[PDB]
Amino acid sequence: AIRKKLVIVGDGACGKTCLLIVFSKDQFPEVYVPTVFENYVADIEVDGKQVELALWDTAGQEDYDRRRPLSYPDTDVILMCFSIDSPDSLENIPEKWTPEVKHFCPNVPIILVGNKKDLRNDEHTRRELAKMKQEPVKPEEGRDMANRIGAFGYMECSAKTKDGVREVFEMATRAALQ
Ligand SMILES: Nc1nc2c(ncn2[C@@H]2O[C@H](COP(=O)(O)OP(=O)(O)O)[C@@H](O)[C@H]2O)c(=O)[nH]1
Ligand SMILES: [Mg+2]
Repeated sequence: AIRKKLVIVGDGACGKTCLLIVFSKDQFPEVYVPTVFENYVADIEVDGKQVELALWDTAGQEDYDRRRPLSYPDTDVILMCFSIDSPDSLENIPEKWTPEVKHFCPNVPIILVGNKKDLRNDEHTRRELAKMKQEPVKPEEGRDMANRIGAFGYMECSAKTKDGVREVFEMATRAALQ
């Protein structure tokens, strides 16, 4: 199999760890891990090729001991995430995550991922965002942001329902093979 390294980044609580666990284990977790600390390697076949895809989760800003610069070397593809219930997490894509990823991984393909797609139609989410004069992120906003940052693709998924989860990793694997 071809060896590729995937790193997942994005705002705290936008669903990165759960996306890795639901893809790797096919089960939404019941306990809390900030950062997957076991070794996840996925076997993925795309367009006839066997790929071993190492899944690197990341730490937020306060976990200095596992700071992201330690994890960026030799990355083959980036999953850059925001949550559909958080327009703030989307605004951090161009302001925070793209400058950081381009600093450490300037030539690596990016898949822009909108997580928690199940909350787009959730009334708690709708009413909480509406009290801020906000609304859940629309697909066209994700697509526009993909163009802005030069992402290889824009994908939406829900770790909670599994909708779109395998497809995110198949797209990331096809980008890593280029
Ligand atoms: N509704 C919903 N909640 C999710 C989803 N994925 C994760 N969460 C929840 O969002 C919170 C943060 O998830 P986590 O994966 O730890 O986020 P991280 O900080 O980006 O790693 C937790 O309470 C999860 O249970 C999803 O697809 N849908
Ligand atoms: Mg996490």
